[PDB]
Amino acid sequence: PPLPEYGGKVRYGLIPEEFFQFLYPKTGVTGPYVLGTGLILYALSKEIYVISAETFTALSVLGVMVYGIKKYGPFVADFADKLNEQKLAQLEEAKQASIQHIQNA
Amino acid sequence: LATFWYYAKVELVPPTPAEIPRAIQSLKKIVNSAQTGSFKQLTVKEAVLNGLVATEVLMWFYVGEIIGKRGIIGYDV
Amino acid sequence: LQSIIKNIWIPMKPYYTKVYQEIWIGMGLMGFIVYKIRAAD
Amino acid sequence: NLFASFIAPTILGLPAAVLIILFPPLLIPTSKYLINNRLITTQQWLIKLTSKQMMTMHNTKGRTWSLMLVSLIIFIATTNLLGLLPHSFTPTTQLSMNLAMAIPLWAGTVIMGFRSKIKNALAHFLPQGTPTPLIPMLVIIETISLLIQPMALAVRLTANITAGHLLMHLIGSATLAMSTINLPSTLIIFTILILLTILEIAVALIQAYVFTLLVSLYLHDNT
Amino acid sequence: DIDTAAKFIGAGAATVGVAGSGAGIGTVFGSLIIGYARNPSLKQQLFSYAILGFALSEAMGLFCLMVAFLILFAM
Amino acid sequence: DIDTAAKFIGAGAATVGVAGSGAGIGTVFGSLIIGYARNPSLKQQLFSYAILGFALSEAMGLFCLMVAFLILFAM
Amino acid sequence: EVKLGELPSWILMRDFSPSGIFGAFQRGYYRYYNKYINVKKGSISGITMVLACYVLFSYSFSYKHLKHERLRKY
Amino acid sequence: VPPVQVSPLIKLGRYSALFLGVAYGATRYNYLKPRAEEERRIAA
Amino acid sequence: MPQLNTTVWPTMITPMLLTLFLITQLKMLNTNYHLPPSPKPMKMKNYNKPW
Repeated sequence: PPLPEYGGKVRYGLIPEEFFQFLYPKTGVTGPYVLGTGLILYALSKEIYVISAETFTALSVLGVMVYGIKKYGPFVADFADKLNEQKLAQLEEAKQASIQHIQNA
Repeated sequence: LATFWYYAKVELVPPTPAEIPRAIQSLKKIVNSAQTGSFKQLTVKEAVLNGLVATEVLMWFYVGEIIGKRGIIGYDV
Repeated sequence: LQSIIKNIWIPMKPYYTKVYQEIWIGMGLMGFIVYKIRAAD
Repeated sequence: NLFASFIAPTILGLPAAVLIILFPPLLIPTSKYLINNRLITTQQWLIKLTSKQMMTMHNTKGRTWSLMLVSLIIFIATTNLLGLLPHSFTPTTQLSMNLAMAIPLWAGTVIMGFRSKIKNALAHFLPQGTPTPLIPMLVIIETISLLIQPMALAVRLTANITAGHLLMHLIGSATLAMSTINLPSTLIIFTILILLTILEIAVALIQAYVFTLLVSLYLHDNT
Repeated sequence: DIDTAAKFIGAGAATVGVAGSGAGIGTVFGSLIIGYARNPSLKQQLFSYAILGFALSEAMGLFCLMVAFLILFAM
Repeated sequence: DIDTAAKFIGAGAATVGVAGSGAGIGTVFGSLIIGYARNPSLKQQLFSYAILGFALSEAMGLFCLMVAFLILFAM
Repeated sequence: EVKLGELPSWILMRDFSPSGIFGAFQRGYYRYYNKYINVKKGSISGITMVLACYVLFSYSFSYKHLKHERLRKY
Repeated sequence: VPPVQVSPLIKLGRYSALFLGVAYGATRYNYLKPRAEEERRIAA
Repeated sequence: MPQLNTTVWPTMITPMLLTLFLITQLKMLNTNYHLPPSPKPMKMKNYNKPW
């Protein structure tokens, strides 16, 4: 069976567009944003997310990962795509050759 | 960048004096819905969505008290 | 009792039976070591 | 208060180390297709490359362990690279798991060299080109050497993750301590932390590959 | 007490022993630089022997380090 | 007491002596890299001499280590 | 399914077997897989989202060690 | 980006619960502040 | 060191035994690299005729 041509329309690599479209009718476009900022401020205000060393090691690893993606991402993307295209073309030039074989026989 | 303030000034304003009549009338509406028992006739979707908007405005209360204390994490004292 | 032997044991038979014999001897040694360690506490 | 990140985890009174240890495989999906998604494309390329690297140097009796060695390197590398996420319990930092990954494989390959290979195996206990006058305790060295092979293996990992992790942790502390004193000093400590994190990625991958390669060498010497 | 004091001293002394692994790794990768600039077509075998030597160097270094942590936090 | 304290100190000091084996192994395998990049057709004899040198280096290192464990846990 | 039922009757109709819970988990796995990963020309998110939920789980069981460090007292 | 603006339920609940929030927030602030300050004095 | 609380060792060992000797190896055994298609256009030995 074939495979769909795309994934799931995620935003900021963390949130799928389904959530934005799901909150838009009853909060508008800034609704998800205001909900997120309010939840953030309540989380780090009532000390349910303790700011500690882990906060800064997390900021480090997240900066590293976002830069790693935004730099070496398209390269890996088109590399996987080229792997696929090479395999496909090799198989097709492997079909043609056997057709030619049988016709020559 | 600039559409941030566009959205702020276009949706999230304090109610204009001409609106809190509409606000009081719609609060009359919803607590009338409470007095009748119409809330029980509400299904999953807008129930959880009203819960979400309540969470949002409660976050707004917490933001209000943090701007009260002029500090964010706990009390500066 | 089914599928546990159809997707879990028939592909691993050539390894669990013939290739990983001394691996199991080593696992016995390791178990004895761990028993003696946790015992001496 | 400091080794907390290595304390055996639990949630709601349940031993959540189980869900942690069994998760890395869930990151390697498989398929019967021929032209599949980008993820499995790249993962199969990487496994193909790793197999070519590890197993080329073996005869067939060694190459029988191809599945074992490639699964070993894949498991260890995914575990280590999952360790770098914040507030995450890295199960390789435990001495238990590493001893259990080390003693079985090494003991297995030594006994495999002992079942077959028996004259060969008892002879490699001695470098033959050695002159006579102290051939004897020379093999004492070797024998002792041999029995230190497994422990070393386990140890060789348990630290270079554990230490590494602690290491980053402390600079976190440090920058947090300087978060309220001198902003540029905070910035440069943060930069040290960034370079450190990069080094930690690299050393996770290297330690996985190294554990694998050393088990591989013991194999090749005992087949 | 005297025991915690001597444990601190012994941990410092034990950790001194990483210096050898630091220098050994330095030598391994310096040699690797040289051997690469000498025949830049055995890169994979050179790098394999590199990882192997580094692994043994780190084996000794971590022996020292765990001894520090054994006498310090365990004994 | 004073005796356990000095045993900890002496164990740390004794374990310092692994640094030499760490550096010696580093040198052995760095040389091996070089000698391989120099004549990549004696691989088996080069590697045999490699194991031999590593074995003697580890002989000294384990001497030091056992002395640590002898004065610490036995004497 | 849920999101169309609004009665407790449903929870009394759904199985609670060992086989049942395993089947539910497996169906969930395959749904997520076929939705976000198993599509050609896919994107990275299908991985980072699993990573983020992993971080959340490992945080919440690493919380009892963090409440002993709260910056304030109230 | 085109305006896809708020609903009426938004205007009502959002606005009046908003000022409820910020007002009762100032109240909560300087209810929790005076005991906090006598305790900061009682730090000794 | 918490690594030495030797009452929590089994719960660290056994799930590793599973995920390393069973689950990862099954995840690999389903990864197979088919040999490349070698369509030899030259496979024809019929014969001459009896003459």
